This record gives sequence, structure tokens and C-alpha cells, in this order.
Amino acid sequence: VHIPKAVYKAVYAHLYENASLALKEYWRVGNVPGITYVDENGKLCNPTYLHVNCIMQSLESRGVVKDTFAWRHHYYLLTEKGEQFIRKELDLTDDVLPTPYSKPS
Amino acid sequence: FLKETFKRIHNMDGLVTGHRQVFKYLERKRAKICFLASDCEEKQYADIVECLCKEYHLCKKFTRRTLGELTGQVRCLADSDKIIKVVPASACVIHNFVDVDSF
Amino acid sequence: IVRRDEENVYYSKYLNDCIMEAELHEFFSRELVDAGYASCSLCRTIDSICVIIQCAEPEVVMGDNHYRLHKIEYLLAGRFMCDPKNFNIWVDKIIKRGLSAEIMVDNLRAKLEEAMPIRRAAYSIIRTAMRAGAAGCEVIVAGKLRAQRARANKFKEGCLISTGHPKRIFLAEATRHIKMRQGVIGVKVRIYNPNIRGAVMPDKIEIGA
Amino acid sequence: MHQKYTIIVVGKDLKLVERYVKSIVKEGRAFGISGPCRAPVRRLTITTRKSPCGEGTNTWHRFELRMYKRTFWVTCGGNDISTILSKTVVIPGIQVTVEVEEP
Amino acid sequence: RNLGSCGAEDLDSRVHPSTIFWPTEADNINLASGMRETEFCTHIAHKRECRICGNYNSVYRKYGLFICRRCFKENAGKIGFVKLH
Amino acid sequence: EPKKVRLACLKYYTIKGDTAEPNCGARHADRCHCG
Repeated sequence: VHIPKAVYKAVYAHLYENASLALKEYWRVGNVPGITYVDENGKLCNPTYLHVNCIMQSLESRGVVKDTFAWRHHYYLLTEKGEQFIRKELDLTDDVLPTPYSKPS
Repeated sequence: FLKETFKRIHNMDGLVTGHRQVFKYLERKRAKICFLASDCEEKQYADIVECLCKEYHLCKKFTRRTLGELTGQVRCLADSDKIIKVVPASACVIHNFVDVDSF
Repeated sequence: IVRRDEENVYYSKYLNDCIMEAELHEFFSRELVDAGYASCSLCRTIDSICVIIQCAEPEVVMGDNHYRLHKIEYLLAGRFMCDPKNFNIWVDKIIKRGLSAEIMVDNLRAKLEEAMPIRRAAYSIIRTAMRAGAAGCEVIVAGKLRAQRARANKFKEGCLISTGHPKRIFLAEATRHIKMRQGVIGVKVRIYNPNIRGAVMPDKIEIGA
Repeated sequence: MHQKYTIIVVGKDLKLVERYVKSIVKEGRAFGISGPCRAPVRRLTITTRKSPCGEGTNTWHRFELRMYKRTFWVTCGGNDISTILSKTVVIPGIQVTVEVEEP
Repeated sequence: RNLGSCGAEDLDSRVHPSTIFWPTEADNINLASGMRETEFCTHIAHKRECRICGNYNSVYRKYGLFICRRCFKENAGKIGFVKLH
Repeated sequence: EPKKVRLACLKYYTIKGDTAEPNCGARHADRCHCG
């Protein structure tokens, strides 16, 4: 409900660098093992399912991503509108592209 | 010619507004510059802080209203532009500092 | 002379990966509807994963400059927790789409969602199959097709098998669900190719001169 | 040199497992030997009610998953670190047939 | 209520510093990493559920599956289970 | 429904640059945040 900005930035960066996010359907207390952020917290701190789930709800509502639920897993993908939005929250300059376009093969 | 820099700062929330927050930020000694209001009803909110800053790098913009939107603190449409809704701040403090051309 | 607590790792390292494949089947089916998705396969090469796809028109899923594919690869890896760039993918193209039940039934679903009547859609599907060289196709459309009191009317053309082990080789079946304003419209397809691949249907004898 | 290496291959269907066997035996005759051991079949059994609701005659499904396993540990010292690779890439790349190598 | 203490007699009798046995079930490492927060979900307990439909009843744990019997007949052919004999 | 009260001048613990409040931060004292 009260989400730190480090978390927002972390989620956005994870999206851009991976263009995706596959997330569990969970509502109890727990910590996501993937996306991590540092706020003087040990070496790194992991977030909580609640914050990230609220974030993702909002994003998909705005049209940034498109879900594709499955065996009780959330599969999100960022679109073009989303790219044209993530590119400015992170302060990215124009022309920059995410890694999957970087000829993985 | 100073607005150009603040835009990135607020994205990391460096700019800080409010009497109960500006006070504490400077008293910890972690501030670069501070600003004021063109005026205000009571000196206290103005003349109390000014000494606390001189005694412990100030400016003053005759438009106290610019200090509101320059520090975010504005409502805009989902489609860019803006609501023309501005809360009139009165003091701001730069922590991270993350302008140099003007000084 | 041997311990049974150790090989359980080999046996349990096969089961997990068979399951991992099914989730992908579901996900692709819910995703690559427009690319003529049919099936999937996997190869657990230690260094990296390889997945082989069967799609009518891969260039759609390929994406300009291979963007959709790459967007997919990074995604799966996070879920199955593999280092991306070791989660590569390959796509293969089906040439006899009329022999594939999935393509047919998905096309039928599309055509139905455009309001066209069932009588035309089914028989267009069936003509398409026969042109492909098939010995039979049966279509079924059950649900609230009229005002109320749902009924099933089935269309067919040729000859079909219905029992025996041979039905697991020469008979290809599939189903879907179609959500509409009245309700849900169940649809299913089945096609019979006796001369498929190289296997020979039993009780089939050819003589000489 | 000599590393006592062992080859284990696992599959659920009996037709490729025997085909993979032949290719390997063909390609390992020189780099030492490669005679197989056929293990007892691990058969997984699951019995389920054929009904989702529990009505009518109590009728049961009987699934199973046979898993076949073969083990060529005959390389032994007859294969070096790179020599194992040679054949393993010269054998066919059947889509599904798990393989693991250990000394 | 940090300024709340108890007699020493009522302290050694307290449960030894041991991790409550109930560990829950994490089908995958992804699905976790260890005001109302004081009692949101303190009743830790096994919550094993189908990895397809999420139901807590009739779950085959045998072989490390974790699939409901109903949610099973459908996907069994894909997995490789077949009906013979 | 806590019975809070409203004050606009949350800034007069001190007179002029003073140290009234027991960096920064009857029954004795009860410090903000933890004890």
C-alpha cells in the first residue's frame, strides 16, 4: 500500500532488461527471489509479493503490459506504449533498446 | 535559467518541501541550498529558518508560486500537459544534489 | 549390490521436465493463437534449453527481427529460473495444415466468432481436409445454438474409426470452448488419415498379380 | 587420459531408447567399448476415479509411466575429456532422451 | 508495548528457541523467499495445493507431482501417462 | 476514530534557534518511533 520508490525503479529496470516478468499467484507474506533492490539493506533487499502485485495490477490496467495467465502463474509482457513510458521513468534516453533485441542468438 | 536541472532530481525525490521536513533535513547537516517564500503571514516560518540556515547558502524567488510546480507537486492529465493545479510551496531543500552552470 | 536412493535423481529429473513441457503447451495455446500453434517439444541440453515449435506461419511469431521470440525467451527463463541466453528457441513449419486438427478447430473458432453460421464453417473445414488427402472428418457443435434447449448437431463426410488401439495413431482429435453472449459453445474435431507416416493399418491386405 | 566415465540415458518410450543404443554402440566401438546394461523397468502407477463427482458405478482409470534406463559405463579409461564429446555429438540428436555423464 | 517485562520464573519456561516445525510447501523457489502485519498470516501450516487449479483437496504428492485427481486426467496424456492393461 | 487535534503551528517548541525537544528526534518522556 505504501511502496518505496526503490521498488518501483527496480521493477521497471527488471522489465526493460528482460522485457518480461513471470510472477506467482500469491497473497500471503513472502519475498520475491528474482528482482532485488539495494537501499543500504545488507548487500541487497528483496521485495514483498504484495507491493509488486499491486504495481503490476496498475501497469496492466494502464495498458503497459498484457497478461497471459496459466498454471497459476502470471506472465506479463511489455508492449510499445509501455516502452515509450518505461523509457522516461528510468530517465533513459531516446533510441535505447532492451536486451532481447540485442541479438541473443 | 535554473528549471532545467530539477526535473531529474525529483524523480529521485531530492527536492523536499514542508516546514516539518525542511527543518529536520538541514539540522542533520546534509543540504546544499534552500529557498523561501516571496512573503508569508508570519516571520516565524521565514525569519526562524533564515537564521537557522545562515547560522547553519540561501536564495529567494519573488514568485513563491514557481516554487510549487518546479518541485513536482502538480497534477497533470494522463495525456501530458497538466491540470494547471499547483500547490504553493514555500521552502525546498536539495539533499542528493544529483545550476552548476548558473553558479 | 545397488542403491535405489541415488537413481531416483535421474528418474525425478525426467518427470519434472515432462511437466515443464505441459505448462508451455498451455501457455502457447493461450498465446500463439494467431500463429497456427500446434505443439511443442523440449531438449534438456545441459548448457542451454532448446524448444521446437510447430506453427502454420512462424514469421508472425518470429516477429520483425526476431523480437517476439526473444521477448519470450527472457520470460520463460525467469519462470523456470535459467540463465537467459541459455533458453533459446527454434520454430518449425507445418505444411499439411489440413491434417492437423488443432489448426482446423482454431480456424473454426475464429470463423464462429465472426457470426458466420455453423453450416458453412463446418463444411468449409471438411472440404479443406479432404483436399489435403484424408479419409474422413467429423465436426460437432454443441450448445445453445438457438433460443434455448441446447442441442448438438454434427456434420461429417467420409468414414471414421471409433475404437481400438489404431485410434491413437490415425485419429487426431481436439476440442475448444467458445464464450459468447448466450453461453458456451462446445466444438470438437476429429480427422482420420489411414496412410499417415509409414505405419500400416491392420486388417488391410494388398495382393499381387 | 583415463577418467572411468559412465553414460546414463533415460526415456519413456522404448523405440528411441533402443535406437539411441545402437547409434552409441556403433560410435563407441573404437573409443574403447560400450556394452549396455538394461535395468528393471520403473513403472509409475496412478489409479484415479473416472468420475469428477462420484456417481454411478465405481469405475477406475489405470495410468502408468514406464521409464527405461540404459547405462554404458564401458568408456572408463578408454575415453578422455574431449573424446567423450566426439561421439556424443556424432550420435543422433533425438528430441527426448535424457543423458548424463559422470566419472 | 516494548516496556513490557515478566518475572524471570515465567521466562525459562518459555518454548526453547526452536523453529516451528510447520514449514509450508514451496513448490518452487520462485514463489517466496522466507498493524495487521503482526497477525496477517501467523498460522503457518502446510498449504500444499495443485500446481494447476490451486485446490487444497485430493492432491497426489506421490512422485513429487502435486496435481489434483480431476486436474490430472486432462494433462496426463501430455505428460506421458497412458492407459493400457 | 482516534480523537486527534489540529494545530497549524507545528514549529514552536523553540524560541529562536533553541533546543527545546528532548540528530533531532506526567510520565517522563516517550520518544517518537520506538520507545
